[PDB]
Amino acid sequence: AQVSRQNYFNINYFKDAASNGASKL
Amino acid sequence: AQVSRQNYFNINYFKDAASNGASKL
Amino acid sequence: LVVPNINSSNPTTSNSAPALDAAETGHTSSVQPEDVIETRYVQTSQTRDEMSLESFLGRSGCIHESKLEVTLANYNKENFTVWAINLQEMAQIRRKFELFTYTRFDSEITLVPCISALSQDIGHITMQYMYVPPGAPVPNSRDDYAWQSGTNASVFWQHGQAYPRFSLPFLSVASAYYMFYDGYDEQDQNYGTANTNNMGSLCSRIVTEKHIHKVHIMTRIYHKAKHVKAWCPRPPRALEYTRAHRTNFKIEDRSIQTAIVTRPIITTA
Amino acid sequence: LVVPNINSSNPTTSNSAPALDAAETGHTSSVQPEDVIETRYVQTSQTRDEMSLESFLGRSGCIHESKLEVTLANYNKENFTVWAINLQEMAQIRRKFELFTYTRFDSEITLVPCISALSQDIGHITMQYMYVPPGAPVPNSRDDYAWQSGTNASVFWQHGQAYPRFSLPFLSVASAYYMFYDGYDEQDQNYGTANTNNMGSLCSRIVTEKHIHKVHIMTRIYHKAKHVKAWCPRPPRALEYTRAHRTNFKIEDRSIQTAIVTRPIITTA
Amino acid sequence: RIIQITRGDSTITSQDVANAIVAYGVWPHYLSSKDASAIDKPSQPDTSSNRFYTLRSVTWSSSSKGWWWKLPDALKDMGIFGENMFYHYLGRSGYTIHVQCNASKFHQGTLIVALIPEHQIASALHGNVNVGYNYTHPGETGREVKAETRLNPDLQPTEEYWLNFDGTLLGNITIFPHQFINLRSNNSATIIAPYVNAVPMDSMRSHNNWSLVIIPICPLETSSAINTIPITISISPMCAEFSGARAKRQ
Amino acid sequence: RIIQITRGDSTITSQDVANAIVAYGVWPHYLSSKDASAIDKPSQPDTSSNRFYTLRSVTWSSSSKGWWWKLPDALKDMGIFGENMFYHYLGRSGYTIHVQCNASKFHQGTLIVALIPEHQIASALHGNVNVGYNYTHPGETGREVKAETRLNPDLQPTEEYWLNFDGTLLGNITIFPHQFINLRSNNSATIIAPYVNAVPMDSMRSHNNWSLVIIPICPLETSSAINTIPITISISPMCAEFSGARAKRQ
Amino acid sequence: RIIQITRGDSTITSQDVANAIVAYGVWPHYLSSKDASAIDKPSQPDTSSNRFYTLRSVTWSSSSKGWWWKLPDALKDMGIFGENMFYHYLGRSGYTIHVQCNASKFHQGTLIVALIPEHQIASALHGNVNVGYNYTHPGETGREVKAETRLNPDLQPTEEYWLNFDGTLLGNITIFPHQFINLRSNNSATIIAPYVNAVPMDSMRSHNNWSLVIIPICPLETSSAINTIPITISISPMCAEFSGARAKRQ
Amino acid sequence: YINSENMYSVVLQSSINAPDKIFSIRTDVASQPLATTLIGEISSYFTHWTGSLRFSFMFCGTANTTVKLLLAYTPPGIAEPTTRKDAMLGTHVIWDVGLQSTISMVVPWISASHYRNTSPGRSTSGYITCWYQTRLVIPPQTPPTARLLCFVSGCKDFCLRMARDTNLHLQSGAIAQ
Ligand SMILES: CCCCCCCCCCCC(=O)O
Ligand SMILES: CCCCCCCCCCCC(=O)O
Repeated sequence: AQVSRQNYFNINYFKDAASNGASKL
Repeated sequence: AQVSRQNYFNINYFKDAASNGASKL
Repeated sequence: LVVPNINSSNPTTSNSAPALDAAETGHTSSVQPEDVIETRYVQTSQTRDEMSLESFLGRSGCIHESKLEVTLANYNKENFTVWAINLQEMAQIRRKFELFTYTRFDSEITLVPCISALSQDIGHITMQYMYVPPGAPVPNSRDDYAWQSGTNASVFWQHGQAYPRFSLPFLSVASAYYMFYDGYDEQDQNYGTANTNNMGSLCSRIVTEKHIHKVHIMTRIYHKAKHVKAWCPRPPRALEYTRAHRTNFKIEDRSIQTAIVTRPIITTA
Repeated sequence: LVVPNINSSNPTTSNSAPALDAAETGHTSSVQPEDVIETRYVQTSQTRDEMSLESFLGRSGCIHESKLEVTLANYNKENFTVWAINLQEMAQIRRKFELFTYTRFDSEITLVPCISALSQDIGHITMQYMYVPPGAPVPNSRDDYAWQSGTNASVFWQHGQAYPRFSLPFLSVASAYYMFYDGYDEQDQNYGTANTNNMGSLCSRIVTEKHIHKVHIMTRIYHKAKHVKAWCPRPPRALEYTRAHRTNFKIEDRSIQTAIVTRPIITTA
Repeated sequence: RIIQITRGDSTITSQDVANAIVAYGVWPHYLSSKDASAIDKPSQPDTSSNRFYTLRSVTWSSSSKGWWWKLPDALKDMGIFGENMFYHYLGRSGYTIHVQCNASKFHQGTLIVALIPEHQIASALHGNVNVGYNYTHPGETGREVKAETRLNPDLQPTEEYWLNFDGTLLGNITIFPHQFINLRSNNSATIIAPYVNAVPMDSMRSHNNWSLVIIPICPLETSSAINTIPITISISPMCAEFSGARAKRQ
Repeated sequence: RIIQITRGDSTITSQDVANAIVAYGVWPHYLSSKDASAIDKPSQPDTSSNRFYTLRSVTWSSSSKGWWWKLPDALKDMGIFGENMFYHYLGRSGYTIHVQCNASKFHQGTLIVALIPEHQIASALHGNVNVGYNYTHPGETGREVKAETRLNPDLQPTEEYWLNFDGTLLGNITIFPHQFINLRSNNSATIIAPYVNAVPMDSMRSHNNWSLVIIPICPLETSSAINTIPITISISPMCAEFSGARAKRQ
Repeated sequence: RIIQITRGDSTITSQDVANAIVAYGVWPHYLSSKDASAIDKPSQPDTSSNRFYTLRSVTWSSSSKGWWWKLPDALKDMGIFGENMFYHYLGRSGYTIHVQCNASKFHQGTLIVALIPEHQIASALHGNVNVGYNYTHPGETGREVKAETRLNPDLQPTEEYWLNFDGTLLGNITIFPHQFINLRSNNSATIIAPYVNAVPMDSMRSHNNWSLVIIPICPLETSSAINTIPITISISPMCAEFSGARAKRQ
Repeated sequence: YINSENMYSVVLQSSINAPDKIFSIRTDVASQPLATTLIGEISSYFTHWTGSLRFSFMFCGTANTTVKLLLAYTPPGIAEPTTRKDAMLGTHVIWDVGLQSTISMVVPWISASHYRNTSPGRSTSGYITCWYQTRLVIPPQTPPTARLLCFVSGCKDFCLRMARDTNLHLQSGAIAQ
């Protein structure tokens, strides 16, 4: 799963909701 | 192999049954 | 996330005045550059991304430095710290959040252990950090059974191990952390955010057993807010913070010093 | 994993009483909020996930701290520890599991070596940890051939190497680890879980050869239960544990102190 | 440029207003079957409660520096509302706040009318003091900005208005739901406020969700005979809800 | 032969009852858009009001001759209901009357429980006397049948129970909504009463639509240690409605 | 609200019971071809074994504090069952436990009847003592809660009932298969127990899979002539299975 | 009664002829004395909780013995009700003992917030008072006292979170191998 900001990959290696990186907008 | 909890990847890098992470429910 | 652009404007001679309004309404008057001046036409790139909530509080800051002083002798008796958890302790941080009446978010806690050596050597030091929830048994010795952490969350750090850090799911029992609280106790007491934002407490203790070298542990604690929402913005803090969980601010025998710089005369800045 | 929601309830005037039951049955009486009170209607989010077996015992805790004291002189003769393996040694843990009559699960063992320095220097220290099964030859010296670990499982740790840790497949020769045991020996002796839960023993020994600096090794052992099932829940332990593999609890010249707090009068808590 | 507000068995007018403003832009409503936690049939007294309740007029002069009241509480004595308030542990509501104050074409002066959420004031003192329940619970009278020694300054809120009472600057107050009464333009202000707070309902007693604040930003000047005018306050709660039916607390 | 009655945040039981009886056979309801005359939005406090209100237990003995209370009034102090009662001119409601009284297989005795409409009692005197407001407005305590001189017998209701208090014979009392508590059979009675009266709503104060009456038709006899048992009363109003919102009368 | 239990050549009744309860909710059965490890043709004596075996009635008084027996063992002398028990190394079974105890409408008192798995009691002493085989192997008589010095307290189980004998609080005992005999309501309890234990079968001698426990939670009070009633116990094993056929051990 | 069964029972008098309190307890699951009960003890391993509670009461007196109690939960925000009036204005349940020994009744989760602290400060979940509705009544020849038991369990509703170490139990000084 990869995207476009202001291309890169980023799935969540972690099982818990909080574990995850910074949100999008 | 990736899923949804309370999306992330997780195969088992390990050959033995016990080696594996915490179970699901 | 983009900013609107600026449109050519023209020599208005309208019976309609947009510039004239009334603030009484309680509204911010809707007037844009073009409205008032024959303007250019500008394609704006400018980005508010950074001006995003998560972009603001989404930065790691310090909230607490918990210094533990190693005492060889009564080793298994002292040599443990406690900290009632909260953010109200470290202005920088505090102020930001204190920007809004409520906030909701998960927390990424990051640690920075510092060993100030005292004997000519450090040796091998191992720290433990048990997050202790309200109700959980509080450790009372460097050897309290409590550090068996059979259900509690504890994280270990030793000399040479890289900065520890973990993640924490928005706690509280209500939709959001209260930044302020116009209310009291079930016992009409403690007018303060203090009523609610008991989160439990953080505890550290050196594991390394009775040894030789007197030394000091200076674990600093750092916090990034994740997955953020907030409501009801409030004016910023104007002066120094006195105490936690209180808005108080009047200081022992000293001026009420704002931030406003004074001047000689208004007809010159 | 969700909790049911709450349904609007209404002014019952039934010939049918659900609230009236009899505990004699041995059953927990089936009555829900609505049954007894004109209730609201609530959409419940609340999650029992965390309230999951694996979520409980699925946390790493300490079960044993095995302190080894380096003695320069007779170096190759002592300087090795032993530990008869079991969980019955470290309340926190013990109590939880002691929640059920049987448990089955694999184990993740995590290690925490701590070098308490004694000479002005540590030098280079290397530990070995041989898991020694029941029947396997027990080491009797810092240099027992046994530490050739030709079939045994041994794991090495040195100063600077990050916490070691490994995984272990549910052992035993029956479907589950016995938490309790209302039985004796083939020789009517030892009424205790002790009959079964011999797992063999854990052994450590510093590899680093005869050297200079007297020092101490404080390897702490930590255990997370994985892939968990359990049956027949029992009441929790009420007081302190006396000894392992025994339910005993009466203590040398001291009160039978529960946890119940006493009060003045029932018509006031 | 006019206005007629009706609630319960009560109706307000004002021959001249700035178009009232809505709290954070959310018209008040009952509690969501989805959000609720009070698992019992809430009581909604409706026309009896959700009506207009007129306060105790305070007197503005060329010397007045400010006043405030906290919500709920204020209307702790006002009919069923008040009653229902104590008789139930929990309650929820939003209100319509209508602040009125006439004068004449021959006066000048300006008031900031501002409703504040979780308005935590600050005791006026150095070190471990707090605020005394009794003091943030004035009732209909409210607090005046009186600068002249109190019986227990150990639990007195700051009498420092311009600091919004909490270490924030007046003037960065507009960040809240607010209007201005500017005698020369309007003669009354109005605000409608939904329930705001991080839980479905909260204790009517232990806590004040709100906090109205008025301040003469612009001193009441006049060459007229009357140099002291009154400021009346009228409030209607809306969507009045109570759970936890029991005895009346005191 | 059992029973569980739930109202507001309150629930009653009785492991043994005679199947409660409905007032005149009409289950209570709100006011008809067609009948109403109160041209204002009535207030319906619902779970808060329409709940169970337990009285003040009176003591029955081998010597007790009777008691009564009047409705409304009785519950003039009982939460919102009471409050809403005075704060509004007009009100309407029906109630659930549950009279409970346990004893034992080793007692005997019988009580007539009867709810009376427009129950006009008669002062106990010869010529131009009337009854004194205060006396037909006892509150939760009710009137006991005390035969021993009163402070102002000039306005005392007759203490003549067997005459139903009004020149009608007890025994032709059953013509009203009634049950019997016969210790040897049941242990509590119950009645549900709609609004009855020749107008939509009436003054909660000036008038009592109802009037419960109990009478030991059959003396409490026993060889048991306890020869005095209590009689508790619990009442839930239903479909609570008030119009004419104003100040609280005293 | 009745009951008739039949097993082998034996049948029980009880004109009044609380509907018996099943162990962990699993009706007993023979050993799974899939689970078994005993690689020999098990013996199933059936009607001869799987029958009702009545114990030795123990006497309850206003002073009795508790009793227990362990299963198997208890029925170590009871016909084929007992015999087959020793003659085979291994055995498996579940049982039907029927605890009966009549009294009268004129008594009061309450017993907790609870079946416990792997019930490891605790010797009543400080430091390295254990429990003595002989003491957790009473037979049909069971253990009484006798608080008065034993011949070898060095291997005596705690006589501390309320601590469930094992450092768990009585009252958190219900977490086990249990019923209550409450004289005023029922007059006997019943429980059916499957084989529970972490292996197919286990030594009939070396180990007691179970452990019944009774405790007068509520003291036997009465004004009646008989102030001491007996408590009888009757047990039927079910699905009786033995492997490891050899000589009879002693 | 502290180290006997008798702490689990409550006694009632045939001699009491009035609206008298009989006992009361805080509601918080890990409140005393609940704390030590299964649920309480379990809760004592988490920091948060929410749900309704199921309290059950069993009469034990002779079969011929009658009574009518009043079980009342009073919402926090106020203090222990002193009179029966004061009590019954809250959520309650009039219990008639007749044939079925028991009578379960519920403590509706009624919080300002969603979850609550397993370990409470000065904050409460109200209490559960117990009153004489009638009078414990017996015949001639009968025990004049009555045992009354009390249990607790969580409703379809109940739920815990935030895993943490238990306090209802400790270890000071090592265990012997
Ligand atoms: C063990 C790590 C502790 C980190 C806690 C972050 C929680 C923030 C709660 C905000 C409460 C406050 O300060 O008002
Ligand atoms: C070498 C690592 C040892 C870890 C052993 C975990 C096995 C747990 C067995 C439980 C037996 C008991 O304590 O009753």
